[PDB]
Amino acid sequence: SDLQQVGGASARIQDALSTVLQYAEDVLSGKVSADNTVGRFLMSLVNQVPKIVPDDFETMLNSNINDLLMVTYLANLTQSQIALNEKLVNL
Amino acid sequence: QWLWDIIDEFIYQFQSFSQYRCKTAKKSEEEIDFLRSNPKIWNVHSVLNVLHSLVDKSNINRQLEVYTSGGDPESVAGEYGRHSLYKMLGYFSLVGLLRLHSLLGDYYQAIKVLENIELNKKSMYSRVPECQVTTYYYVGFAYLMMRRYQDAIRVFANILLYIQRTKSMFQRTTYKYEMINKQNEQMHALLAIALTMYPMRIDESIHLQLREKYGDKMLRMQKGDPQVYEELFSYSCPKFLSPVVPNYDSVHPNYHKEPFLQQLKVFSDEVQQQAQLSTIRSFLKLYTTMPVAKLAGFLDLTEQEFRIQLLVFKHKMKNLVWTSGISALDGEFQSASEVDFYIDKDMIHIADTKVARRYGDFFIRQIHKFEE
Amino acid sequence: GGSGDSAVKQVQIDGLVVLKIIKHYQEEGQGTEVVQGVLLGLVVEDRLEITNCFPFPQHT
Amino acid sequence: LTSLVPFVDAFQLERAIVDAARHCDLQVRIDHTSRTLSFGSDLNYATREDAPIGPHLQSMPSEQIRNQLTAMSSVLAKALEVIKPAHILQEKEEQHQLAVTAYLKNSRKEHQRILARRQTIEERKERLESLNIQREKEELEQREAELQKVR
Amino acid sequence: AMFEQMRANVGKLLKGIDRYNPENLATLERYVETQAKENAYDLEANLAVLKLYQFNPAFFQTTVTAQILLKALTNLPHTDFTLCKCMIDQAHQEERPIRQILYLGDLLETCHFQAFWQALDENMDLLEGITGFEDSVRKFICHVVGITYQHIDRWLLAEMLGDLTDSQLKMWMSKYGWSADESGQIFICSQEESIKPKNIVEKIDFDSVSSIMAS
Amino acid sequence: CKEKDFSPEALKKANITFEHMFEEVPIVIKNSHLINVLMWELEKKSAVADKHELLSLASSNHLGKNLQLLMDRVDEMSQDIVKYNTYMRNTSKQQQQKHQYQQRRQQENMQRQSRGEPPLPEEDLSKLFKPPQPPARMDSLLIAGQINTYCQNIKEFTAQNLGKLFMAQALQEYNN
Repeated sequence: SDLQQVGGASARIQDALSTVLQYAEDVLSGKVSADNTVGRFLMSLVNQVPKIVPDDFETMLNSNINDLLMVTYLANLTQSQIALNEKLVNL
Repeated sequence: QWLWDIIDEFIYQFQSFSQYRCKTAKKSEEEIDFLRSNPKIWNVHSVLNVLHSLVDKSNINRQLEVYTSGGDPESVAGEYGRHSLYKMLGYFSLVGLLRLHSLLGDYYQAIKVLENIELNKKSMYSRVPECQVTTYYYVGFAYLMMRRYQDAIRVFANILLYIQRTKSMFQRTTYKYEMINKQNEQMHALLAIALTMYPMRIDESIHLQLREKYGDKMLRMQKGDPQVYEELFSYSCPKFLSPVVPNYDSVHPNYHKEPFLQQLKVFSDEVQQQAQLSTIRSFLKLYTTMPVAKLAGFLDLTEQEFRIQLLVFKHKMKNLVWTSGISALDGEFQSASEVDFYIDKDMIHIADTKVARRYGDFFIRQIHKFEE
Repeated sequence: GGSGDSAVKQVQIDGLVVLKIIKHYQEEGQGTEVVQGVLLGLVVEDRLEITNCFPFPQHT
Repeated sequence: LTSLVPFVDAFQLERAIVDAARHCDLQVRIDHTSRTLSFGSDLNYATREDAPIGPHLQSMPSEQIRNQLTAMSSVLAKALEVIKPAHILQEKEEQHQLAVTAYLKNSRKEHQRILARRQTIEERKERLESLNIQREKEELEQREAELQKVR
Repeated sequence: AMFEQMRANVGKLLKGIDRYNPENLATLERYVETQAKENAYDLEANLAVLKLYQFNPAFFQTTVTAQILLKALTNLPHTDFTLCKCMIDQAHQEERPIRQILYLGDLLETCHFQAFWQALDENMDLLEGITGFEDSVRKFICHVVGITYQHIDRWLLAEMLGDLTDSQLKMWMSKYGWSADESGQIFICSQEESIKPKNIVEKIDFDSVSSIMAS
Repeated sequence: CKEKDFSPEALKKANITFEHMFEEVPIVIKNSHLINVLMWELEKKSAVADKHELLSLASSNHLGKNLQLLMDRVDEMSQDIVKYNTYMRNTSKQQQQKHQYQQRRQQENMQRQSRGEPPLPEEDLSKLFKPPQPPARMDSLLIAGQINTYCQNIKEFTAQNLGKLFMAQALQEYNN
């Protein structure tokens, strides 16, 4: 959970830099080392996430939501049934 | 004897206890603060709002079964014993709601329900799960009398589930518990058949044993059998106008039968049309867009012979459950196919098993509290 | 604040202790439950400040 | 693939194709009736594509996604523009180069404070709390002679 | 011009104790006839009168009871005719005009409007005393066509309306915003107005479930 | 003490009912000024020799891509759950095969003989009620059984949240 805020923190300076790198060439003559590097640096991210934009990927993902949440659901069920043997033998 | 004197022993104790709470709940916070402070058991003077009311719900129609027309006791019940408890300042605890549950207990026996817009509006006191079970019990019948059963299907599932978390521990119901379990079973079996194929809401409260039994009944009443509706009505016919119990079945008086007929004639005129409504919608909408030959494929199935095939189907389209259309140039009956979803019943029980962990963690640490 | 039952305080492990643990982390014993040492601390305010610890080399 | 793989057999080829995949070496859809063979991306990406968790091919695989990919790609590949081409971290971590240096000026004050304090602790914890381990060894001797009195 | 005048004395009557003993069949029962003359409506005023006929079957009238019944039929599909069945005994359900209008109410709520207007006595004494009953039936005729229908034939709507050909057909075509459609129809609704899926789009189930379980 | 013992000192020790998990203390919370120079190693990587700090950030992006971070743990968990629970239940059944399933027939043998002869022993009355091998609660296996199955729920609560925080982030960061 703390990695998510760290993942949002590295996200923030990326947007804080590269939107100024938009502004760099948009003022006079910036985005020189950022024209075809930061255009590639963002491409190094979007090759990882998001996948290009497939909807069957999201349908796989929403399945993989409903897969691992069902794993989380039965983890919550085995959370109880472990105790239901544990707590009955401690009456 | 052994009943009628004890009826009058109860009612005179009831109409006296109708008076002791009518006087000392309006201006006084003095006997109330006496009742909050010196008795530590909060139960007993909230028992009397349910113990004395439930047997008053018995004993009033016990005399009203004999005193059929020109009858005393419901006027003795509602106007003097119940409405005196109804319109007051609240006993600021679980008494002030249960005085309305005393009133709505006879405002349900009286079939005169419209004030369910009022009974929950002045019920701005905290809806405790002790009263919330009796809330969705009583209030859901007005939705069952609203003929909008797609909203009534969800209310009776709450009170039948009994994972609505009540625990009291001083015989609070009182002396009658599985009657509530069996009536809401029949009220939800009433709602199981009436809308299926759309529920798919018969799964949580009704368990899989009665899902098979009443669901096979749900097939047959929709496949045509009136024996299910005979089971659905006759098991439920006292369950709309029960006192809790009648007096004594006999042959000589004509009296007892006369409100027994009043229980029969009311709720058969409503649901028998719904038994025909369950037959009209019964066929699965196999395909959304029918041609005329497959319109006549379903006009065959709607009603044939012969005359009045289109107009009977017109009557059977217009039952709120067939949103359809004729393409008169194309010859293309364009209708609906409404279908539903199943799998989402794991999002509710994910916290219930987080409770089933915690509820197992609770009492055994309470056992560990008594052996610490 | 950090007491348990009548003799025990909490532990305070600074990072200079931690690095010597991750010299013998899950190596020199990977699928082998190396008891990676005994926590040599000192009893100070509310906390058992570990100062240095030594990895016990079981015959791994 | 029958032609593009010039194996000696075709039936024992396609069986050995499954004899990989039946024993979880890759993802195939071979008993399609018209004899196709798809793979999928990702769509099977748990173990069976890997043979069994470790590949035998070279790193021609594509970007697949598992647990905490999207979080940790937000960690690195979003910071991939943050460390090197930026000045926004360079102004922040040169600040942190000085923000430590304020604590490092305090660290030299702590290089004399631990010199003042924990040197005294170095001698006292060598003696005082070492007696408290020896107190646990002396109280055990105390309970032995006490038990040797009322029997 | 009579509804809101006698509404308050009725509204005080219905929300007190004034409705379990048959002594209030002279403020409410004329107010049922007030519902008749004006095509405005109160239900418990009808329903209390019915309770005073059920609890003591010695006061049971015919006109006001059918004025309860016909103002039940004007406000369909509310449960007023339901609450009509809730009190009237079956021996009281067989008296003119209680029995006939309960038979009219069988043909209205089940949408037998062909069978309604044919088996309706085309002019009957209390149909006109309830003002707008001709309107509110043909409202409730074209009500169920509004929710549960797409496209109708030119005959087929006036067939639902009853004993009409084209003129008052258009008085229930140009009233509810209905055009004509080509060869030969009335644009009741669109073709997309039929399916209307209510529960297909579910399983967005992450955010509520993980948040009660993250800790 | 000592210790947790198997058939004796397990009914006795669990009627006192000592806890099974207790006091996992909070460990590192403060700048204790042993910190000093590793703080000063942080500012340098921070600074212009910053190639080693991004490599630890590079250790994030590949920890999430291809490892069965949930599944291989859960498969070790489902291994540990299907084994250690049933053995406690094989403990719980075998004790109830002895606590009562013996004593349902032990008293049945005892009550049948009219509980003794007056002029003589009471021979078999002394012979009957021989105690079974678990008579009480088996609360040496059961305590660490109560520990390690609770430790399985920690691995569950690990596998629950680590599931969520990606099922958030994938549904999050794909969605643009």
